[PDB]
Amino acid sequence: APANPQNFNIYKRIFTDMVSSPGTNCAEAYHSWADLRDVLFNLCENLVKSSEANSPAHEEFKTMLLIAHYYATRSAAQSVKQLETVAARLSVSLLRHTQLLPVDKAFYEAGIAAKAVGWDNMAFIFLNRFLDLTDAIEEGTLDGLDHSDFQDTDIPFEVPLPAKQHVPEAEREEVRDWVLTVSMDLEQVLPRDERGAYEASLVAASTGVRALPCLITGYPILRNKIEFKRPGKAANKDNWNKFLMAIKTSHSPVCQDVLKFISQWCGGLP
Ligand SMILES: [Cl-]
Repeated sequence: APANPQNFNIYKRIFTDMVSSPGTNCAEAYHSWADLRDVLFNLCENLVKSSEANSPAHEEFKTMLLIAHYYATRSAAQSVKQLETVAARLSVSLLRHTQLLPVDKAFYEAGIAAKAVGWDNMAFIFLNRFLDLTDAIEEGTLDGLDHSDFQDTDIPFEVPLPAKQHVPEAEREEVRDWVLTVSMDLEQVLPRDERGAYEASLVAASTGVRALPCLITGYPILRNKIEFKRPGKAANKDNWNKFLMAIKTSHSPVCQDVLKFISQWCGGLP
């Protein structure tokens, strides 16, 4: 029994528990995500001071912080109608972090959000993958999966297989019905951007330059980059403006909280 003076184990465990907890894909979950975000920020604030910065534990906690920020910003976006697409893109981008998230949950959420904003190709691909992952959970192996759908993406293929199914059976079976019906026709490929890469992918498989992920949607910044004082922190000016406009028109406290955090974390508005 050794001591953990910096509490790495505690914070990692609460991150893990939180992202596998139920009922977290709604606006009402904002404060639980923001809280996780905030404690992780404070932790990273202490790592740099304590000079254990840039050890793989510091960097993995930075990644966990980024993930908690995506989730909190997602709940904020779910609070007002005019940010629906933002919320949807956040669950799409979270698919790249499924080495750290229950992967069935992640694909379920990406697929449902995509479907609700009318992105039916992505909805079909993500929800089919979700069904395959629920079966693989039941079977106990991942060797049944076909990774052809995501072969030139930053979506990881080797991921932890969850021991339990995150999504209740009724929701699984509604997804199963819909996927079966749609399967009877749509083009089932993920959309590509001007790079010839999957639009949500930070790595352009073609070129090989890693794009920065937008702080608002998670998507690769391809144009109109605006940079924050902290290095490596950028947003697409159009996403930025969309979020600021939603604050201007709605006075959303959870969106203003998101804005406050981005300013504190990246060192002032860009
Ligand atoms: Cl520790």
